[PDB]
Amino acid sequence: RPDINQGNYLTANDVSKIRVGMTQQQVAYALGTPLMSDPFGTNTWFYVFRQQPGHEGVTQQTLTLTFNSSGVLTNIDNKPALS
Amino acid sequence: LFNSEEDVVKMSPLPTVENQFTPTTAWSTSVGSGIGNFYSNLHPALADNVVYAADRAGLVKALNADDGKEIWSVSLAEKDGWFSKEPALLSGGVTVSGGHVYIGSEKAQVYALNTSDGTVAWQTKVAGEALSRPVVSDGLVLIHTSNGQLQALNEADGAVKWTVNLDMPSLSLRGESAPTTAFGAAVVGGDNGRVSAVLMEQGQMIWQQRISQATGSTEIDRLSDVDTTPVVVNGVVFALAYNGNLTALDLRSGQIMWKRELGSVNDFIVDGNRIYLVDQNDRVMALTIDGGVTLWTQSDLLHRLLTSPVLYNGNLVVGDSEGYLHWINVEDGRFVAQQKVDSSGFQTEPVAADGKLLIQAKDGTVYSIT
Amino acid sequence: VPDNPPNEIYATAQQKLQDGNWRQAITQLEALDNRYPFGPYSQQVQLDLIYAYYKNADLPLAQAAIDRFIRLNPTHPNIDYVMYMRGLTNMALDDSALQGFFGVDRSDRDPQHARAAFSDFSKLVRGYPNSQYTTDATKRLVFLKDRLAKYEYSVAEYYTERGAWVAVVNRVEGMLRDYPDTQATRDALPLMENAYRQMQMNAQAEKVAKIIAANSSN
Amino acid sequence: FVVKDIHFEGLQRVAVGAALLSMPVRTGDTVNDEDISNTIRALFATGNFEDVRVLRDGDTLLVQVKERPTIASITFSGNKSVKDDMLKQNLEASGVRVGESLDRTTIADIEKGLEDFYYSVGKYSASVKAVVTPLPRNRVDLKLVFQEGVSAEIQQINIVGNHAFTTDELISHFQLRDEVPWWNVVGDRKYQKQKLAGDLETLRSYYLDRGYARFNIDSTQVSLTPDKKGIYVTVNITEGDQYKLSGVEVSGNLAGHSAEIEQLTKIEPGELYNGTKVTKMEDDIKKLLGRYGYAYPRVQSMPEINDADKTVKLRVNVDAGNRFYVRKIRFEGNDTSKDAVLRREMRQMEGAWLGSDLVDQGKERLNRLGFFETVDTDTQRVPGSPDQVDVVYKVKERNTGSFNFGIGYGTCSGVSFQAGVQQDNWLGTGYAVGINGTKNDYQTYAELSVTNPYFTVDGVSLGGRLFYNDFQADDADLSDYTNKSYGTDVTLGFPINEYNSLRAGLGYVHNSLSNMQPQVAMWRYLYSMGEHPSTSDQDNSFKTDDFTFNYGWTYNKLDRGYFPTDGSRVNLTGKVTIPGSDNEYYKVTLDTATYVPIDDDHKWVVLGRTRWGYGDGLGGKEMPFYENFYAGGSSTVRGFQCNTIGPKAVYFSDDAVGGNAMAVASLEFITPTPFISDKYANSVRTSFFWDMGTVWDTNWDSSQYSGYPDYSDPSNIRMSAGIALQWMSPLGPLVFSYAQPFKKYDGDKAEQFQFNIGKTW
Amino acid sequence: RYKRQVSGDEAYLEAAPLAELHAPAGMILPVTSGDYAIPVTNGSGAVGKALDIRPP
Repeated sequence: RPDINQGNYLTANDVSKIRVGMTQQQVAYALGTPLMSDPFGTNTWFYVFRQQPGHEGVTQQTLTLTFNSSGVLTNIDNKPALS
Repeated sequence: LFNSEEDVVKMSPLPTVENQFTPTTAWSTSVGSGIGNFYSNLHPALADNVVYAADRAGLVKALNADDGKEIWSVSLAEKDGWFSKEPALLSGGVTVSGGHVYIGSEKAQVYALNTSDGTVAWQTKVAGEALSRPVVSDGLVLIHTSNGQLQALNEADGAVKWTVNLDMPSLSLRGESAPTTAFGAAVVGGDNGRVSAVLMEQGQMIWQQRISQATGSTEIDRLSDVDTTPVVVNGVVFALAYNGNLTALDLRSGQIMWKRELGSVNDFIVDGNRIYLVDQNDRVMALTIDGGVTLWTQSDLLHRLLTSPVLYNGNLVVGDSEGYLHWINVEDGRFVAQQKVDSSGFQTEPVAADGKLLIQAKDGTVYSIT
Repeated sequence: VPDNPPNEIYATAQQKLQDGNWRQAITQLEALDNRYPFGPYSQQVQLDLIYAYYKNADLPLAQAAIDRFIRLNPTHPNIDYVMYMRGLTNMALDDSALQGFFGVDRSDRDPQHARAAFSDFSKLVRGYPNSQYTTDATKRLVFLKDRLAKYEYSVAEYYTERGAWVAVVNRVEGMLRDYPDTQATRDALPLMENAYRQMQMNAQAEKVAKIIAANSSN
Repeated sequence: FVVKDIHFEGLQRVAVGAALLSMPVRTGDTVNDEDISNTIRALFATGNFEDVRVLRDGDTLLVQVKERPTIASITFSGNKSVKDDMLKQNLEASGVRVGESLDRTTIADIEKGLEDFYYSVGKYSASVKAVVTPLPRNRVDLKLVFQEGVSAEIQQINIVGNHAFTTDELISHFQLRDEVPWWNVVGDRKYQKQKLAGDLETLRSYYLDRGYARFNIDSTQVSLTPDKKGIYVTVNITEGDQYKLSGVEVSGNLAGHSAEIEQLTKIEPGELYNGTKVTKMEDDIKKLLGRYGYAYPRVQSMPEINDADKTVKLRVNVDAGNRFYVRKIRFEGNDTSKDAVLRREMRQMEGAWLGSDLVDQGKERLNRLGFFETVDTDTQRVPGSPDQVDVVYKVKERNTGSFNFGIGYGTCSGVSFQAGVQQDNWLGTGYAVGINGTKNDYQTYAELSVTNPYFTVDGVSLGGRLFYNDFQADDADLSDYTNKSYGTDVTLGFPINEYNSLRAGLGYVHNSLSNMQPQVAMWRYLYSMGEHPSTSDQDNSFKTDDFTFNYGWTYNKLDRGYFPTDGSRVNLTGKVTIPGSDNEYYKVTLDTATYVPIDDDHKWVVLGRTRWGYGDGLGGKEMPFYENFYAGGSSTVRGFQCNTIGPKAVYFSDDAVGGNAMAVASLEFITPTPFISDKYANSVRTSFFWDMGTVWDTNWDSSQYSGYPDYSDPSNIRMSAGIALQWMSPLGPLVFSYAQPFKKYDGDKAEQFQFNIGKTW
Repeated sequence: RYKRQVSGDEAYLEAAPLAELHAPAGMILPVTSGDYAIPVTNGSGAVGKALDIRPP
């Protein structure tokens, strides 16, 4: 019988800590490092919190940050649960 | 399968004999379970027209001086029920000064039993295993133990009076000894090459001395480095060592006067102006009193596990592992007679006193010789 | 082994090497190493010892002697040969069994030996680029890069099968970073496109489908 | 001053350039009066030259020096317990190996180092001697003649100072031993160094588990006999008085989990203080903090002893480090196993938070796979980023194939051989193949098995089997018939709670009956199948082919695999034939075994075994007799003969044919051994038992054979009582039993003494 | 075991060439490291089963 975790970790309190206009590495100071990034040129970051234990289905708190070429944050998107 | 793999080290057979004498075993009395296949110092003892033995199960006999029948038999085990019998492990010496013998143990006990009807006078506890010879000195039973605690007990109460703590290495070749008395000065063999000498009364360490040469990495020379038993002659004391130096020490100072590179873990004897000792390799030599020049070096019994010499009627008597006494003379060192006694062997001291020799076997059998 | 003046023993060593039997030749070369170690032609003896070790499947002694030769002689005039010998000794060590005949592919075992062989042949082809060992070395390199990329594709396959959907993204991204021109990556982009859909991150599935559709079929 | 020329005399193997660049003075430079002292010191510091003899003047610096020779071969002999390879490692660690120049001095140090290694293995009286053989071109042959002597043994392991326990009890849990008899495999009388340091913690864990808290080991001592054979071990203790646990208290960077952690460290008041409860609580807080998502949780636990009322106060301090993520798992060392094999045994998935115990669970599962000799986990750090961690599992494998063999003896199986080949990595893919063959008095069984323990990745296993079976029933105390059969099985199996295992499968079988003696109960079934022979002679035959369907459930929750003391085991096996064959039957069997303790140290156990079985035919065709049930003899109800309870055959007597309904209930009472000493009294299990069994037919009719005892009445319950012993000998497992039938019926046999030596067959 | 001679000898094994990956308009490929680059070479040595490996 399985048990799997996937992705980064959030605490539902750290999401109340970032601000619109946060400089670089301070989201890495509080949320930690990103685990999967977008490599194809657009400087943006992802955060996934996937976990599905004991035949109970999946759950997720997909978080998306899109940044600037300078390093200042531009836009966030906080999906509470998958559709 | 284990016999063909593990190889025999070394042995030497029995020599020939021209008797001139006939040893006749007069006593032939057993005591019980016997001391078994365990190395100890549990030898019988002679007292006033009476002999005393032990059994390493808890049994202590009491016999005659010329006949060989019991006069009181006492067990010292702790029996609880019909389904169990816990052994008491009597493995000290056996000795008697004031009408009550002292017997050591392995469970930190020193029993003290009277002469006429054997009962416990007192019973106390020492800091560890007490495998030594109890010895009296103005009262004051002086027990050496296997934790380096030279403890002292009184007579009518069994109370600890003082305690000196010695040192101890990792490996020891049966670190134990027996104290020796000289004008209220107790000389004591240690456990790591240190002969000590304390006062009798309160426990002040007067001086120390090192008489064993150490030329190893604490696992070749100090694979084993232990002394066994001092004895005192006029002024100067003599002491042995395993794989070391037979030396001679002054009483007040303890200066290294003269040495011989030798080795032993057994007793010796200083009667007259001679010294008779037994090597580790059973080379029974004989040395002078002060010179240490070898008088004779008769050694035919190499690797036969001899026990100890005595002085029965101007002749040294040794033991063996195959039950044979190997009577030798003194002025030449050549043999005199041989005698089959037992099919068990000896690891205990033969005891010769009051014109009587007697010896315990490895099966709990006491013999006397003529 | 008998003893002679060393030129005759080197002669019969070359004679034993000539007929293709190797198990006797290694003994004579060791006898040359023992009886007259610092003789005037020990270099050919050591190189023929390397060749006998390689041609008679004695790989750890080959590695020991080849590191001894790379220690003792840093600037020998034929150092390209012993570099190529260490390269072949690494790459032939990768199989080390009989599994290639029975029908099972071997591109799932330990890949460290191919990495050591790549690290050797890189220095070979970029250090002595006009020797007589280069053209086979580039072919061994272009085989070894594909054999290395098949390992990462065949672990991303298993993590797709298990359901650890962040790990397949973080492996196929590494495959597109390090081996961007092999055959395994263009067969591994459907794994990434299927993996991005099960996280409902549809902003990149169109990107992976664009990077698939702009390419050819295979 | 300069020297015109340097003359060197005696340099043959070393180079002139080597000797000139070794020493700081060269051929004809500005010199001094140090070159005499330099040629003393320089040629004796490289370790290549025996002697020097120098002279200096205004013309020639004239040196005579011979070279130290070079080793040709390092040879050994007489090494009994030691082999040559680790002797070569000890030589290479000692400083002299092949390709080295000796100095004709340090051979005593090599003999001393061999003495130290023989002290390390545990042989004290050894003696080695080096033999030097000259050879030209400066060569030495080196021989080491050995005399190992005698090994060491342990006489007694004595403990002094204990009061509230006994000295012959604490040795039973010890790794070391002092006595071992000739009927036990409890261990060996060998001594090792680190076993003592590992066993002192076992003694400390025994004393720290029953309420003793101020317990403190003072001193340990290892002595040995003057004949270098016996070793005496003595450890001191100092027993303290008992204690109780009063209250607990937590503190630390708890990450907002006060109510979460408080429900775990809270226990009831007034209990005996433990050493397993505190460590299980500590590891449980570690596991909970890992399961939230923290990586390296540190937890300390210190007591404070209040001896005024025999209480203790337990402080526990947590520490939560910052989290960590696994970016790449990597396996370096698997030479022949596929990488898809070694990744289904990892409970830490790549791209997740780092559980500090899940890595250890993966290490334990890799050890439990049995293909690998040793495993090694590690942890590195990717440079630059602070919280990304790789994890490397290094493995060193083993020769996977095997060759097993076993003999055994019974009271109703006779001699028994078990042989075969078993391979657990067929070409290193996960598959397991095997050819097995067993033989006893009556049943000869030759099977071939091929299985894959991961059909999918979620633990589902698939297996296939081809089996040949010879059954000569006259040896097994039944009415005579010869049955030869062969078939194939294909089965699944997948776990559902890591305790309950389910299985389901198909199978084809072909059975041939011949040399079949006539009777009534066989021939009613033969009438119902239609093929009726004549009743006269013992010459008949029957063939059949069946398609089957098997299903099974297994509950296995026991506290151990050998000599259990707690739990249950319930097995349920059902078989149905599917339409398309000759015989149409169905069978269901059930086995329950329960172990319940009543004491505290788990040494007084009550055991129960129930064993149930039903079966019947379909559509009018009766269930065939060669799948009957047999109960009696060393497995269900001890005391009777092998397979002899139930209905009796009628020739046209006093022999058994079995039936199709079985009920057996046995109650055992496990007691400690009452006669053997308590040093090793935990490897012999003694029990009393009271057994009931019954086997009865259903399709028998009493009206048509009314001169005979009724067999459709399950009222004649067979009862028995007996005494059983069970231990492990050097010949294998042994079980002894003495029963006494005290409620039996007409037509049964008695066998008062009954045993099984070796394997269960 | 003793089947190491198959790769121990000069048994030739060849595979597909390498093609540079294309790029769709509107984005960019990820930046390559360069640890596994194969430089362009000229000349023509021997290939498998035609190359001497006897040292000079």
